[PDB]
Amino acid sequence: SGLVKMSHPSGDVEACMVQVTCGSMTLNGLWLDNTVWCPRHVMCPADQLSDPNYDALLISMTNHSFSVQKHIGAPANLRVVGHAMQGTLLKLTVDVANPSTPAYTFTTVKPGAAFSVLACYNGRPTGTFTVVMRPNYTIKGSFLCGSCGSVGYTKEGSVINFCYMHQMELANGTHTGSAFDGTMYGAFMDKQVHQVQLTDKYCSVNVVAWLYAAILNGCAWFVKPNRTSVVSFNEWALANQFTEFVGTQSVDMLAVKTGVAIEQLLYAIQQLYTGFQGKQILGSTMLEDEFTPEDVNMQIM
Amino acid sequence: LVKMSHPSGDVEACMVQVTCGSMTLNGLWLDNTVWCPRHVMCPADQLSDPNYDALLISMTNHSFSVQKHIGAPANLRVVGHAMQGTLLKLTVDVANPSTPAYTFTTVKPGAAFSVLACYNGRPTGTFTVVMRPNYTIKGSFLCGSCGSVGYTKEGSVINFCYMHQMELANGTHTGSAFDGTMYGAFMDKQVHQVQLTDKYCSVNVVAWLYAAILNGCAWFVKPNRTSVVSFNEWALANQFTEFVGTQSVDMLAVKTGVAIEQLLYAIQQLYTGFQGKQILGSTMLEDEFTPEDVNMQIM
Ligand SMILES: CC(C)(C)[C@H](NC(=O)C(F)(F)F)C(=O)N1C[C@H]2[C@@H]([C@H]1C(=O)N[C@H](C=N)C[C@@H]1CCNC1=O)C2(C)C
Repeated sequence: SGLVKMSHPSGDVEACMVQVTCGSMTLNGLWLDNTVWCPRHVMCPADQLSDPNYDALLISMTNHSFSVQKHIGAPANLRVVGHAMQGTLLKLTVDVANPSTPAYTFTTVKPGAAFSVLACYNGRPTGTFTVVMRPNYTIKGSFLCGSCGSVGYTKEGSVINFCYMHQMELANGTHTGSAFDGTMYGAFMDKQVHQVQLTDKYCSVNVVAWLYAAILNGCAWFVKPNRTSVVSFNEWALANQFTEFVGTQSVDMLAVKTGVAIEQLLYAIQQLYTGFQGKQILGSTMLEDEFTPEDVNMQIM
Repeated sequence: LVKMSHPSGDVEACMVQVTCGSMTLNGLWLDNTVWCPRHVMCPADQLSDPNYDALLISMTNHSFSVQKHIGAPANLRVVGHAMQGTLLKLTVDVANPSTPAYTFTTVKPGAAFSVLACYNGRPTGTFTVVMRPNYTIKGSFLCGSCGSVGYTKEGSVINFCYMHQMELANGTHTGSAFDGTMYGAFMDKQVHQVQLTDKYCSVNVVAWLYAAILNGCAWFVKPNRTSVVSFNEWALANQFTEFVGTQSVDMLAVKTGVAIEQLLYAIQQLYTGFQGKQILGSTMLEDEFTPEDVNMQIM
């Protein structure tokens, strides 16, 4: 069917991973120029992790409280000379700028958008994969203990956009983290207390993209003349666990290429949601919302 | 359970662009050798059935050009060309300073490897595939992707196992092992070629059922068992591969209590239909996760 889960080559980001340690707590960090980023629950002792006091934990610290090492590529003479708190992240200043710092930005990711994740353990990259920010502001990653501070990113021209630093696993196999302004996706708390997510929805625009990808690979039995307006679809969606459909130029390109209108697919989504009646789309019997329109454009062209 | 692949920095440092006349594609730069698919020598017109022996003869001392775009750029000087099955070994006068420790393996069907997709010698994407029972992969490759490289990483050693060569009649792909021989014996020539029928990788379906049981979804576990011998006889007539168990599958059986043979019987049932229910959110047998996947990701 042509659609694999593709990630950005991780070499750029691999060169920026470090191990942050704070006493005997240790996790992963991002070394960009003279700054190391890592989640702030590294100051916390396991005992006090159930209801900690980060401002208290912070004034407790000085530069000497933190140690940063680099285990990958050229070794790791790193002296912390500054430290600040920023939302749920620590902002350490180190005395050596990273020579491997890529061109980069900090931007928050919206639901339905896809990014690449570099899973790291003790400052060592181990695996990469790709996730879609869910409507309930979680991601379904593969994160084992020691993975906090793993980094999520997308790439533009030469510009890496860092968008996600791992922090937590909720009661399902479900993860959340921070943007690089310190805020947490979905407003979860970096405290080991029971926290429930909101119910998830389908990303409508991605389901439309996948449907276009089927029409592009000669699977179009679900296409009829009938149409549902966008405004009509978004009303129906509020009551059916579906996100507002918001069009883009990527979607529009697929509409022109296949010659099938958005409104035709919004209608089909409404019929396929009640069940495929035992037929198959691209090898599947359920709606798929993990491929963005940009992905279909890249892979199917 | 996510489709997860090896971080690619090491392999990115070995990708280069090989150029021959008016043809260009990717190559791999190890020590003093650049590997790449031999049809770089074939003019676009004459791919229909080429004479690779003649083409290598017609090569001169500057018929090949190799550029490194990633990292510190460089023009590498070719100082010798050899063929080996469906690959060229070009010798260059500079050794890749970023050559990692590597080996040249050949994936058996069912095995998963990481792919680094390149265009014009620049990496653009990485994904993971399982070598299919019919020796194709379901990749995402466009034109210019030839010479893209598949690998696994045992410890700190990179196991190079695939160099990409062609797209078959469906959206399916195949390429060379690094001994120059093409998975599935497809030919590097532009002709219609028949792939054999695919099959489910029995041991991966077994792995996936274990990942279900590990995650609470154990409804399909009845006390009935089918023996490996029995199942294998059944597989020959139900599009399944011969089951060959491993120490990795045994880990899943020990940390679970369910025997390999119970799940072999379950597969004979689930093949007929899920009877309404679902396993890990699915209504079909999943066979793209290996026992090592389930071990690593549900430790
Ligand atoms: C798809 C096409 C009809 C063009 C053809 N297929 C068959 O000829 C078949 F029918 F035999 F398979 C085919 O792939 N090629 C024709 C010619 C080389 C190869 C080729 O251009 N390969 C590129 C990788 N080296 C990548 C391709 C580009 C499209 N997507 C890919 O992955 C050789 C087989 C020697």
